[PDB]
Amino acid sequence: VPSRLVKNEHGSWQLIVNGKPFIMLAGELHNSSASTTEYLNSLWTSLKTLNLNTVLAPIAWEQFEPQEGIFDYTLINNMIDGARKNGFKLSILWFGSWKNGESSYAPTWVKEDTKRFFRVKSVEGKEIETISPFCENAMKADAKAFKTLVEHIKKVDQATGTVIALQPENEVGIFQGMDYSKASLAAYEQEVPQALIQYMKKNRKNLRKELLSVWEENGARTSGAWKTVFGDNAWSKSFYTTWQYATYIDFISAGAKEIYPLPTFCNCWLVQKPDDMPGVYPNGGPVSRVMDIWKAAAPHIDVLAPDIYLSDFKNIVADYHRADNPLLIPEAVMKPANAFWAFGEHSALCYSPFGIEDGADNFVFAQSYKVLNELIPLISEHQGSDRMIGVMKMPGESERTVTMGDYQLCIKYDAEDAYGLIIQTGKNEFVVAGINFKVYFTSTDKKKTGYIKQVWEGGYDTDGEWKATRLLNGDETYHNAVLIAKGRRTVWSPGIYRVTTYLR
Amino acid sequence: VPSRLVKNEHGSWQLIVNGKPFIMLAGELHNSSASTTEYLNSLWTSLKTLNLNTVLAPIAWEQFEPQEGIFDYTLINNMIDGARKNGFKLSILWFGSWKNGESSYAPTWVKEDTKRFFRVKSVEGKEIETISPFCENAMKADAKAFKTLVEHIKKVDQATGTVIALQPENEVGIFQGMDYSKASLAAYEQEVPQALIQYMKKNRKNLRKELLSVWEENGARTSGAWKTVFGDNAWSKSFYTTWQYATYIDFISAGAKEIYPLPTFCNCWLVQKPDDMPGVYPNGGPVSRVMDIWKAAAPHIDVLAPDIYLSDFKNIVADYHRADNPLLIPEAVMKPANAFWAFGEHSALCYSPFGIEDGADNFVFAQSYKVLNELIPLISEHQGSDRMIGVMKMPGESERTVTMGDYQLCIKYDAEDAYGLIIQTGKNEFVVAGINFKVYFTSTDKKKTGYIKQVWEGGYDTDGEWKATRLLNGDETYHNAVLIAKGRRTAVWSPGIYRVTTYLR
Amino acid sequence: VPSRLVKNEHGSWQLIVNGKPFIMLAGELHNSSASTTEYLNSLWTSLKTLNLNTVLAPIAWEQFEPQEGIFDYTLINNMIDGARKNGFKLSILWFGSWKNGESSYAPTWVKEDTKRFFRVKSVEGKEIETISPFCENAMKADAKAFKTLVEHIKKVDQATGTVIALQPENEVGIFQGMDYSKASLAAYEQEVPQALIQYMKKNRKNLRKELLSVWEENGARTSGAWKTVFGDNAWSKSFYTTWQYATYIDFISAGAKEIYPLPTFCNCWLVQKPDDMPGVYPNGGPVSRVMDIWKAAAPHIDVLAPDIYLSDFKNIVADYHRADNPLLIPEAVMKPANAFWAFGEHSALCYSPFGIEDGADNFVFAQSYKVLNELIPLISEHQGSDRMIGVMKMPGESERTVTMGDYQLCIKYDAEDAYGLIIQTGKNEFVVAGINFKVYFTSTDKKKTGYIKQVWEGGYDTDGEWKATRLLNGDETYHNAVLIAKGRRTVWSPGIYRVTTYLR
Amino acid sequence: VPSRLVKNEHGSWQLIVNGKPFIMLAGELHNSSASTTEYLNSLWTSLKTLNLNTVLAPIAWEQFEPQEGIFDYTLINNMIDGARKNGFKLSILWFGSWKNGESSYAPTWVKEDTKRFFRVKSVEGKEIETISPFCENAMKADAKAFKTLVEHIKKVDQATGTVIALQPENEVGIFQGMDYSKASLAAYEQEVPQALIQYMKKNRKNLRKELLSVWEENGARTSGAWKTVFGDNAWSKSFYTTWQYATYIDFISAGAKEIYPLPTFCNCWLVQKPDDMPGVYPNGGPVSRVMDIWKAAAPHIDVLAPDIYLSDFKNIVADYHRADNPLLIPEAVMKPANAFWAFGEHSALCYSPFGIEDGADNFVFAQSYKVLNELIPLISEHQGSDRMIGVMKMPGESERTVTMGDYQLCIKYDAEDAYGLIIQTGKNEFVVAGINFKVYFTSTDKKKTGYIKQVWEGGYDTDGEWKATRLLNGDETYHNAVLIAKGRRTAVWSPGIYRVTTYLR
Ligand SMILES: CO[C@@H]1O[C@H](CO)[C@H](O)[C@H](O)[C@H]1O
Ligand SMILES: CO[C@@H]1O[C@H](CO)[C@H](O)[C@H](O)[C@H]1O
Repeated sequence: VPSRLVKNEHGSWQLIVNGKPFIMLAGELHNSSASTTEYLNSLWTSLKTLNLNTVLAPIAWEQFEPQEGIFDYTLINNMIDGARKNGFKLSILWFGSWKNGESSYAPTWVKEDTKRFFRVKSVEGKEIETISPFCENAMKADAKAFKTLVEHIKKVDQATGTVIALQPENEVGIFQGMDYSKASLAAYEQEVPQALIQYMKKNRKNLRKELLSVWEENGARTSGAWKTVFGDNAWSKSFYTTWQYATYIDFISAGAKEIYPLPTFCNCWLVQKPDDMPGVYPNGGPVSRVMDIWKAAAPHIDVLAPDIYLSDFKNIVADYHRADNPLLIPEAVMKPANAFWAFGEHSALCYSPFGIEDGADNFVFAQSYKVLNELIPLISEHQGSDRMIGVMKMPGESERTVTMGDYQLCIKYDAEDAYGLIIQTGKNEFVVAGINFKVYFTSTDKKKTGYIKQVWEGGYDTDGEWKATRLLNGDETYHNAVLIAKGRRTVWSPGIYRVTTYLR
Repeated sequence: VPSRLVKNEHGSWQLIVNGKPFIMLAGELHNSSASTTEYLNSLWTSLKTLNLNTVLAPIAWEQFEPQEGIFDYTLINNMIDGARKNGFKLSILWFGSWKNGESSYAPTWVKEDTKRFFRVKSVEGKEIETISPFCENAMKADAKAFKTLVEHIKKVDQATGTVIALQPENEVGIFQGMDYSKASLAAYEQEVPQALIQYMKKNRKNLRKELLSVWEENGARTSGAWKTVFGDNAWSKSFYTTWQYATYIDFISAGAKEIYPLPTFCNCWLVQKPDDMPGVYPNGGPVSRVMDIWKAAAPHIDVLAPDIYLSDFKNIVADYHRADNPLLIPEAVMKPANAFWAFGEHSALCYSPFGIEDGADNFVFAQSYKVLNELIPLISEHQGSDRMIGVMKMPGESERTVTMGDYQLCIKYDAEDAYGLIIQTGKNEFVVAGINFKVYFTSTDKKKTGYIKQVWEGGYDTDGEWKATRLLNGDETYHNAVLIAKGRRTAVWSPGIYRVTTYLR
Repeated sequence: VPSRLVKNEHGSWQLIVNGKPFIMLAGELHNSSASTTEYLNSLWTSLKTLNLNTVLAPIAWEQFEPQEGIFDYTLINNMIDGARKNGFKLSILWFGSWKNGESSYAPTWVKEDTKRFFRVKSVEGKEIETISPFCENAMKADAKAFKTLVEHIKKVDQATGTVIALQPENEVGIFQGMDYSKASLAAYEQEVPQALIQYMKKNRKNLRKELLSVWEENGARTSGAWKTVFGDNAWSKSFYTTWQYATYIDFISAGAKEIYPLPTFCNCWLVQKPDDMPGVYPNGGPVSRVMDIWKAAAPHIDVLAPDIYLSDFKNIVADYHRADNPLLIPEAVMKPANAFWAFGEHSALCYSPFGIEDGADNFVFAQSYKVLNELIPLISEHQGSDRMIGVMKMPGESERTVTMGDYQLCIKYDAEDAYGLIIQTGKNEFVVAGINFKVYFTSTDKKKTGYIKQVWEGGYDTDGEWKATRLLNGDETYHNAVLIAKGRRTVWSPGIYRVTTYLR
Repeated sequence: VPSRLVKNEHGSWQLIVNGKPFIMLAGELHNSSASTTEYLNSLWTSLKTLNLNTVLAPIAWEQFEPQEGIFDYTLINNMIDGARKNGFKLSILWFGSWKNGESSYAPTWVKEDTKRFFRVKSVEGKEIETISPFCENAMKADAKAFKTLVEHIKKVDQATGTVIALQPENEVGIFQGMDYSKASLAAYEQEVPQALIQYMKKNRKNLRKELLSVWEENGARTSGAWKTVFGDNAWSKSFYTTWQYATYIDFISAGAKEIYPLPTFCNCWLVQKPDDMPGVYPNGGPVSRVMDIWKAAAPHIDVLAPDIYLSDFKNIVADYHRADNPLLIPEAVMKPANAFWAFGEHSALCYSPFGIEDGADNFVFAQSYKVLNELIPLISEHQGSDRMIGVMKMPGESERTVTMGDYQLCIKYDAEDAYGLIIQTGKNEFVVAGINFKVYFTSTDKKKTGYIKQVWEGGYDTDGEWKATRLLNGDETYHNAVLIAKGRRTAVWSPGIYRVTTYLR
């Protein structure tokens, strides 16, 4: 296959594409934006101005399988064609059974057969516009459509590998404590799957404290029905709902993996506020609180990916990034600092603003992606090392201090909007990328004096070669007292600086 | 003739032009804008940017017959020529005896002979710059010129049918309780015409209350003079005055109908405020109050057409639209909402901003006519049906609910400027056009659940074929919970067209 | 001669240029703008945008005769060349002995010899930078150079007639009660010239009150010395000073008139405020108060021309326009209303904003001159008749009524900037030009009703033929209740309207 | 050599370049702007828009000698090439041992050997990022590199003379009362050099009060150690530190002078506030207070050059301009007034805004340089004479009166931004350049009346010939009552040039 996840020396998962480490400098289209060839083709030139390397775009089951057994390849065909013509990779979004909790993208022949494909019921007994995750018939229909899609992708793309990742469904779950369908209620009375029990026992010291505390509160039992093992409460309800989602979607993914395995991720509508109970957000989705349940249930799903529109970016990304879960953000705000923090601090696979086609005039973002592209080789090389960090000022922070081998780095912010990344490339050498901050280098060991030796501003050409534009000294470095990450000038955007240091 | 009104199966009057249903997406020029070939010709390109299909433009008697029996075809010729070259149909306004009550467009030779063509007199006795509607000499001279104009149009236009309608005179009436000319004072004493009596008897249940009440108050008599049948008051004065105008102009139209019958309408300066008495507005004009009088008196006038510049649009158009009177608005404000309301709610024949050449920079208006043009086939097919409605928010309204077959539609407004139309094209299919509203779809039968099935955005190509630009879903329909008529986007927004399918479960 | 003043049938003086009535739609250059060929030549395209037919431009003695007996024809020749090439007539301003009272344009060799060309002396005995009008040497040297200039103009322009008028000196006079030079003091003691006395006797009825009153206060004597005849005061001082200036300058003009007679005018710095005594303004210059002295002393000067920069435009022009003195305004503000008033109300020969080259972006002014040009034939034909008026609103006015044959015209203003002119061209026909006013037509005879019959908007083409652009009616004339002079549209400027009227 | 300092008849030092007097209408690049060929080459077109005749740009030892004995001529070669292609002369800044006090441009191989190239030590005893001026190894290595640079310049530029001046180091000195290195402390105990005693003896009447008063307070001794001759205090510490810097840098210049002598200047960071003690500003630098020490110690340095960023411009330039020290300003604000004052009042060799490449859209400054270029021959001819003054208004001044032979010039300002220069070219002739002032000419001798005779506005063509654009008179001169220096117009305004003839009567 031409896209794969491989763990490196530092234990970081890396995307390897056409043989090389690859980071998704991405954007996701608006939902409806891949729904005709003409609309989508109107967007490519805009997207190129933002220096994307990857576009996240949906295929909708309703359009792909408009009658059961009849498949329409027009949209996937034209999407791959356009991506190729414009220099983009694709992550394909599969709007099948569920998109933002609901089943609005299910085919007309699925919506109209509520007997074959039964709906979630509310606590009031109302059927809603959401297929039950307890509907086996819907699992199989969706699984067959998705497998057919991926078979086709293999058939037209196995060599070029334009398509580098798959997202089955979109923000799954219910806005309810549980499904009140008959199958849902019976499933709630069933034995906890041993797969979950075994996973927990094994990974206890590492479990989410949301799972652990409920399990332990009820005696950390290794058998029994859901209400025995996890109590009769909102949490046991969320846990068997999430199991069911993860199990249904795993089946969908397995069918594809069997024929053409690509990096596969499921995305979540975040727990918006800390007190929110399951059902305020989609109950069933891969939010961090149930990461363990998803991992135990869905081994054919590679990454649980947060959709981040909230300002608390640093805490959110640390919450979702685990040793078994690389940071992959398929939906975010169009804020360059977020990208630098994800890639630099957490070795992210993907950063993707939602509704990217709308932000074509965002020069600073475009230039930021340009700088990140220059740095992909160096970022890739240091993924997972303690020699790479992000830089992003949040309100009310004034400075950050870190150790890097022989040196202490004191990062001070010159504006609210200050961001970048720092890589130690050598005992006495650093690459600093970004804008509106300064870095002071001193000696860890206080029996020595550490100082900047020399600073060059530059960038990497299309060959990947470093080309210095200036040797920054004098006013530009306060006589080598400090690195000033002023940025590249046209308006200001992130710059790249090579700093050599010395001890004496 | 290449233009005619035909009633369809729902009872609605349609304009058939060159053998196809036609709706006037119109504009009327300022009054003096067709007075030379050069000035008119300077406007065509401006008008084209507005996506007009029809231009309303005057021929003035003073220019058409500058000396008695001498006719100048220069202006009508070049008007037709320009419309053809720029893709417009024409409705011709005839500024003859009267324009805005007065006779400023009568030929020099008519103005100068106050013996042959006597004037209205005021209550203090002064002759005003208005030819009396009791002056038979004026009626015949006007009729002969109008007839001469229409013969010419036939002669140069019978095969092409650039000209699709005629408006004899413009906003007729006097700013007086009555004319005080000796001939007027005599007329008022005369017997009420049996045509009026018989009309009232036969059409009683549909009569205006302003006429029925006065008739009824004076004993609903079936003979007698004006003052006997209608009392001695301002209303009987308005009635015999209105009868007079309708009679005079009917003759002018009939001469034209005899040789080249075109759809013909007369237009009114509205009763401007609800208490206004005849004379505050032109007394004699076809305001809704005297609609039955005009109908009884002028069978050669097809349509009485309101000139709407007031903000109370919905009430006004509902007042003028009757079984026997299609909605045709030759003068209006340049407001896209108004057009959508007239065409969608009332199946109108015409919507026409006055002074249209001034609005060439109104992109939202332009794109509104663009969308309406795409919809003419569909509008025309649903005229008079309960399966077509307008949408237009007015201040202080928040939402409208209607039933369409198996579905309830709740229309909710997302801004003050919200307008469009809705057409049910199938048991489970709707076309919704417009901007700044939302439509919630539910089952009429409470035992079932109705939902949106699928939503497409698009438009009709030049071949008249539907082309979807998107399948709107997810964010764009709140996951099929609602239709969002956000509009077509250039940001600036103008009306969009959405095809919505629904289902029951 | 290609230019001459000729009294028409109504007693109005007209300029006949190349055998046709001509009206100067003029502007005057800044003082230093014709001092080189290059600087003047840079202006002509600007001037053309303003639709001038005439430029007022100086020739400076200092440059024309830089050494005595040596004449430099460069500036005059290039000026005429440029005018011809750009479609302009010229009125030549002679900056000789005096310009704004002073002698700053006298040649170096005149300035440097205060023995030969003695200066004015102040009451304190200081010699000022003004040559004395009692210095005959200066008079003869000025006259000789001026004659040399006009002779040259004849030799290069007699057939073409680019030059249509001359202005000897500029705003002459002293900022003193009298000149205190020896010659001035002796001149004051002398007998009143018999030419003055006889002028006053013959024209007594029509004399300026300012001259009559002083004469009559002292016995209306027909002989005696200046202080005998006019008493010992500021006025007698002003009179003999004014007599001196007009005599000196009459000699200069006479020399030119002898070989090549052109319409000749002297311009004044106005009495700025009503109380102002002679010498607050240049004492000697042709202000209206001393118009009779100038007329008596200077028959070779055709017109006395006010320079009008003050806002009391209408009273000022009325004060200068007399039966023996056509209105000619060589210096003014760039206000189109003033032009329309001068030409329409007072049959003026010339309207000329000062510093015209500054005004090249004045669209409204330029279009005003376009309209006046279209109107020149019609204006010409009605000069001095009671069938032509101007229209100009001043603050605090709002309507003018006038009678014209059978009709009363009520002119009502729709804005503060309201101006134009009205010509009755027939018993029942009028041409109205202008902007921001309305005209109501009624019958003078109350037994009749007068009304507008028909209105056309239009203009005159380059052949002088009327071309209508619209028949205005309906909204555009309130159904013939009124003529609306709305203007030509692009921003609005004066329009031209033909109105027929009728009586019933 | 194609660039030389030479004293004229009025005792003024002039720069003679390619046989002709030359004034630097200059600008200095940002520090890092000459660090690659690509970055510098991106600037030339911009620099041309400002009408510079000279660029000040650095060469950095760290790049010129990247390893000891290995020399990289890329940057100097490219700089000379670009200067030639764009019509500029160069003054080369040597960022060697010190730049703004510190050793940040010293080679990596100098930085890393603190044994061979020992550092300044603080009073606390810390070694700082500054090479001690008491380090002979450092002096020798800097000297060797500097000579290599200049030998190369000779080798590629001896005929053309693009390079017209040299600045060794940049704003040298320590932010300390003294260096606490062992060498420094022991040099403080040494005998005052006789070269300094002798200078102070010979030049006593012309000494800086700052040096003289301290010498005299300790008994004006002609022998002893620093603390003997100058006391034990901050000043004797400043004196010997300054001696050391000037001595070190003189050695550096001498090596260049011996193979290819060019006008050489050292620049100083100014005493920023009058109370400031040595060390607040760089202690060692050629500030005016220690001008005598620098002259005595460094005969191979031609000029001491102030870097002027402060608003008190007139006082500062007067402070630095002495008979033995022409005014040369390598670093200044981009203010045209400062240029006119420097060149006009003080016959300056050079005016140079710092960060010049940032200033490319400064039209008025570009036009001022255009006018100064036009005037260079006339400025050159009157350098040092009392027939040439500058004009510059400072806040809270309103007029300046000067005597010029037979006339008195009253200069009155019409705006806050009023500047230029005045030359008497003849007994009765002046050239006035500038903007926003007026000049009144009267007679010195009150028994005569002096007046303007004629005024011409104009300029000098590419051949150096005067061409009048106007004879100014009437309103333009208030009838020759005054010269109005209105400026050249474009309305945006910049300096004009006016020729005024006067006369006495
Ligand atoms: C309507 O979109 C959804 O909004 C939610 C908050 O209400 C979350 O942000 C989800 O990620 C997003 O897909
Ligand atoms: C002056 O125009 C007229 O104005 C009236 C109100 O005054 C009505 O609006 C008429 O319809 C309109 O034609």
